Amino acid sequence: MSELNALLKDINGSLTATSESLERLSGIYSNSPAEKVSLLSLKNGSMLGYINSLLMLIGNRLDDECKDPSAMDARERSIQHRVVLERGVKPLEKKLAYQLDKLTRAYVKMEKEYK
Amino acid sequence: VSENFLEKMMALYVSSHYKNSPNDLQLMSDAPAHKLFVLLPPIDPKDGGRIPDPLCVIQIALEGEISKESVRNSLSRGQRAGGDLIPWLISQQFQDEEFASLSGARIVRIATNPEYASMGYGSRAIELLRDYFEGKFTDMSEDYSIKRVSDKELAKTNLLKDDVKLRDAKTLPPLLLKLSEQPPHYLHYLGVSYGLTQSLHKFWKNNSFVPVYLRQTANDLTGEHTCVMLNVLEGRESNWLVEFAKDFRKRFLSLLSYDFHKFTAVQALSVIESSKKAQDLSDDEKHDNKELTRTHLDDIFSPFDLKRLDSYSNNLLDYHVIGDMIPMLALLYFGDKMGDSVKLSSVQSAILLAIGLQRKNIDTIAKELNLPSNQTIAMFAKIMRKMSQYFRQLL
Amino acid sequence: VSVYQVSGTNVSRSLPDWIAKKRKRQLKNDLEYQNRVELIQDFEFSEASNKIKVSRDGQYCMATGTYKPQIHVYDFANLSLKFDRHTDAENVDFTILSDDWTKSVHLQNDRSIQFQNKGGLHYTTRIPKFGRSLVYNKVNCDLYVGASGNELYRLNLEKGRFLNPFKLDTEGVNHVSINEVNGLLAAGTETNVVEFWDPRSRSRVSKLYLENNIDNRPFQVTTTSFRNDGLTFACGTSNGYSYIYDLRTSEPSIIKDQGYGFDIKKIIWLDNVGTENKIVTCDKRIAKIWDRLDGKAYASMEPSVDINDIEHVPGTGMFFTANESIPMHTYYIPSLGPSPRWCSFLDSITEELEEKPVYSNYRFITRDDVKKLNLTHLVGSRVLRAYMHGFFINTELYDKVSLIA
Amino acid sequence: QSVQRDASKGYSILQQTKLFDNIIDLRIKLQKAVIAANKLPLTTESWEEAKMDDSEETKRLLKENEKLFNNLFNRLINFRIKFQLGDHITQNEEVAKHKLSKKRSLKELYQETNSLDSELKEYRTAVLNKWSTKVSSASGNAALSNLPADVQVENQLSDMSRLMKRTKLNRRNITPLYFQKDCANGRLPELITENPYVFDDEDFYRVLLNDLIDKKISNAKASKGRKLNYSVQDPIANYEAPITSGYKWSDDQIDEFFAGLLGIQIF
Amino acid sequence: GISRDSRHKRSATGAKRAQFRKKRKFELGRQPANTKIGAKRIHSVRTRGGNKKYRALRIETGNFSWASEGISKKTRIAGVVYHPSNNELVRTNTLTKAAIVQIDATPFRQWFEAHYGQTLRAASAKIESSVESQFSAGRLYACISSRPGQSGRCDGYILEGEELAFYLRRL
Repeated sequence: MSELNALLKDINGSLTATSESLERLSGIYSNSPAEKVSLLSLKNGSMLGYINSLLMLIGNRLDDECKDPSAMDARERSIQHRVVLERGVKPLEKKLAYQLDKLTRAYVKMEKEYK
Repeated sequence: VSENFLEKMMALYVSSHYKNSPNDLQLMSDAPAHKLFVLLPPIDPKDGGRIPDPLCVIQIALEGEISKESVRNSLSRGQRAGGDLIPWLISQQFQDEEFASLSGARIVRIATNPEYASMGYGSRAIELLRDYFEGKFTDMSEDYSIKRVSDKELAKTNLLKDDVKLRDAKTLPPLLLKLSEQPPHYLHYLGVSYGLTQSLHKFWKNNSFVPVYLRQTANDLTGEHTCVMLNVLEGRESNWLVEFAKDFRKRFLSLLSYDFHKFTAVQALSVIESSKKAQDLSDDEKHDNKELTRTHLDDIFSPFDLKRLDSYSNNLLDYHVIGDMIPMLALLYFGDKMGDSVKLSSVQSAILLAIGLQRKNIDTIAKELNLPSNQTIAMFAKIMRKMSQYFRQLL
Repeated sequence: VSVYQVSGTNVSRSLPDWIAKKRKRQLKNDLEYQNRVELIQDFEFSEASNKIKVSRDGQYCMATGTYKPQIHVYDFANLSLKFDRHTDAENVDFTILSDDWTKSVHLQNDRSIQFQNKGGLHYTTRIPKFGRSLVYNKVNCDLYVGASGNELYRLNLEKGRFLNPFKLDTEGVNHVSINEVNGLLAAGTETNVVEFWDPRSRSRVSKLYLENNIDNRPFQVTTTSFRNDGLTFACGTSNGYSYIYDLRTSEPSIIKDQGYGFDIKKIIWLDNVGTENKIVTCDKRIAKIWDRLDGKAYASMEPSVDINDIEHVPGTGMFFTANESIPMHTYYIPSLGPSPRWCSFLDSITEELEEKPVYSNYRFITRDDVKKLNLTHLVGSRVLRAYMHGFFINTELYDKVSLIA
Repeated sequence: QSVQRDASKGYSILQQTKLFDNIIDLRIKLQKAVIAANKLPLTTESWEEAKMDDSEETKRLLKENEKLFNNLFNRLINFRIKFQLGDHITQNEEVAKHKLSKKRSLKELYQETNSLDSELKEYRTAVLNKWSTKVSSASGNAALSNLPADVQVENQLSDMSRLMKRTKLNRRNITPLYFQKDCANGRLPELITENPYVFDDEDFYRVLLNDLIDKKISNAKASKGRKLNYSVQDPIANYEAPITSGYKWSDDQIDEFFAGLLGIQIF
Repeated sequence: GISRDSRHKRSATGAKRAQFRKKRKFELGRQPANTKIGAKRIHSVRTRGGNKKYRALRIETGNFSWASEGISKKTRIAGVVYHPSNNELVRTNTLTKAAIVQIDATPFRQWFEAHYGQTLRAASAKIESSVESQFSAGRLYACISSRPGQSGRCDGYILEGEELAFYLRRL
């Protein structure tokens, strides 16, 4: 078997597995007034873009032409999304960890009390 | 409603204090630096907004931020300005002008419901109070000033026709505020001042407070010594506390003979241990104890003294022959000069501390520790055998 | 720290105790045997010791034996055996009602409760079903006896009458303990649940369902203990974990495992000694002292032979343990606290003692559990240390892998 | 009544944390694709030679790869348009709904990615500035007035040259197919170990795995006495006498403790 | 204190007998020997005459007999699984006669492989399915046929056939 054939099979298994997990995740989100934490929404949105940039890097490479083998655009987008997650979100949420745990703890006790 | 809550606070506030009831109320209400905190049980929504009874009440007074120029002028003149007890006291004792500039809060009073004492509510309140000033209680939801009586109203009113009424409930803020609502003031340390007792010291010791000053003259009314302990909040420079803690320990060790001889060996030992905890607070190795040098050992003890010690460790000598060397050995051990090689148990530390520093007799320690004199002498001998072996290893 | 074994079997496990003494008779020429120090004469049961308890007066000790089943009472002042009293059947549990040795209640294995007085056996009574534990309430003056049945039988010494037994939801109570300051009661059921009862009324205040994320296998609550302060509670699970609970909260403050997977027999709070945040947890194999708040091992006592019980003389560093061997091991930790008053000069001879010495700090896995936990790939690495049939592991890392598996 | 909002806030926080874990699971599955992708050829000639090795099978795999890749990303953009819509990240609801309904091409799918990233950038600035002010006010830094989070992001994005080099580091030592042939033929302008074409996010991937692992850890018949006889037994009668003082705690304290065992605007 | 006299008991008619004499030494009993699995501890008891009895207070090995193949091997005892008289003895791991215990299968397995040259001619090597299953498990069910409290041994035999099926139902 050719090396490309084995490699392409691995991508096929990865892509279908990712799609199935995406199918589950979207369905759970679609099932979900409740207002969310803007930081953690930005945290969720930021790394989602990082996955897209990683997938764009996969897409650029997968093309047989390979006009941009370095995937500069996919890199820059991944670079942006990685930076916000690490340098911006993490210091803030660390300051916010104490209060965030307090609220999540509060509901669990209410949930146990309700049951 | 406010009066009912105020009565509940003051009963808790007045729960344990010695007859100085009246004036403090005028201090709480009028004084600007003073702030009041209350620990309340969980609020049942089914109660329709009824006030729960306070478990713990803490009164803090903001202190510090004194201009360095004012400190120098007053210190030279020897005049103590009203308020700011801890900043003035530390500056006088340590002659440090930087400390007075630091912003801090003094815990004026902490009171817990006596029926509920020792259940850990007081420790909880301090922990929350420290977290509050550390900035952890940030607002998670995405004004409280009141208009004063204007001069126009004062000029337009006639004495006979004055309608002096309670302020409208709409203008007033809520009686109880969440910590997140009101931002804290920036503080560098938390300070306490109290008479040193085993119970109170253990309470503050467990709350990460470090002793910095102990008054030599006992208070006439209580017979207790005023002790000032400091706590540094996270993210703020902590070196200055370590230097003060080291100096206090040296002062304490030498002063055990003069005026703290009355203190029990266990109480004195605990005070040293609490101060050492400040050194563990500093992860830096810049300020460290220095192990005894051979040249410095020679100066302290002549070769005959070392020979005399070894004979006693071998039981070839009487206890009295070595009585002269004990206080110097105590200073070296409790000064941490001997290092990791030599370590002693709590009882052995009490025995060495009593003979070496308090200068108590061996029989007196036997009574205090509820040990026979035979055990006390034997345990003391084991201390010197360890100490002697250390000197041999250095040599 | 340092642990000194004042008495016990200095010989290893495979060596049998009985041969050693005959060979010791041949080796009587040895100077060390002549210079040996025995704290208490005749401090050894014929073949093994079941239970040992120190009188609240502090001047006496009592213990129970294997064959012929008997009760030994030791006088510390005379450092010897006051008397030995044979019994019709072996002893499961017992308590000393008086401050001295005079009055005690003994729960035999033949379903009978025997009341021992100064002169001899005062009275013997039989409960409906086999008992496993016993406790006595001073205020209510009632003796509570667990049993194989669900009922927790109640006997009143003042009225000399059996009374209504408390009905536990589960079948069986492995251990029963009473809280002196509070009066609460605990019962260790066979299922992973502890039921709390009130002696004032007769009502089940609540139950705790012990939760073990690390181990999913079933387990029993072998032992329970109440701290002196009264707001803290200790449990022992048959799988080999110890839970410390603050009674007001419903979650375990700390879960520390002994590591050998054996049952936890006894839990003692070393509040008297100083630095009250120390606790003792005992298996058959090992009994370890560790810090209450943080779970750091202070010291460890590994006798060669199994441990049936451990008892601490209050206010002192000395511990007595009832073992499977002929001698009853006693351990002295000078750091923990001073030696008892009665053996005052034990401190002077600390050098001569054995000064016995890792097992307590680290966890141990069986070979079968390694395969289930997918730890086979680790085998041959520094992270785990080989001990006999199984391989040791770090406590935290075991929790992560068992959560993974 | 404030407790309910305190609760509903907790559920919203909790949902997102599950959404956090699920997306990282998506990343975990995609990890082998990124590793495999980095092993693919880099030039037209190398790709053609790779196909020449097995023309029929490679063509079939390429068609399936293209189909799955297009279907996966089109759904991902659909999830994005819905996701940034629900969280108020995008304000134009009608435009978002139209984008979801319409089927998009690869070039169009690229355009939505650019638009979504641009919108996310604007939301990022507003959120970071807003909450940095909150944390500053909460900690007393407002009284003091340690850079703003948005400013730190801008500065690190300004230091773009340094951070590409981090991505270009070949920690895994991945050699793409026909890399040596492309190097020898001079088909790789950027090169003419740090490889511009091999992308490495191993440290970031491991950091995420460690965070997820830690979070899971932290969150994680009468005869023989067989019947009971209640008649008085004389020998043990008055064996022991009750203590009159009673329990150390007062009954009112006992009643309270047992109850809680095991768990003008005033406010 | 333990006695075997019948004088304390009621007569057949139901009359309550009065004490006829004191307890004698020719009608005595001794405390039960609660044998348990562990390091071997045995106590010699001087009985009537010069004779002696051995009190196995603890015993961890026993000579167990595979009757079908007519062999006996010394094996370690793992634990008591079932006792017909009382389940408390099962709970406490007390060894007495008729107790069903679990024993190591290593010596028996080695003997079978050595004799028949087959891992556990083919007809002879064939054994019951249940016994083979136990061998696969690593522990064999056996019944104690000795009286440990009298002879100081824990000898027994491997369960087979109807006995094995019956006890397996009981388990």
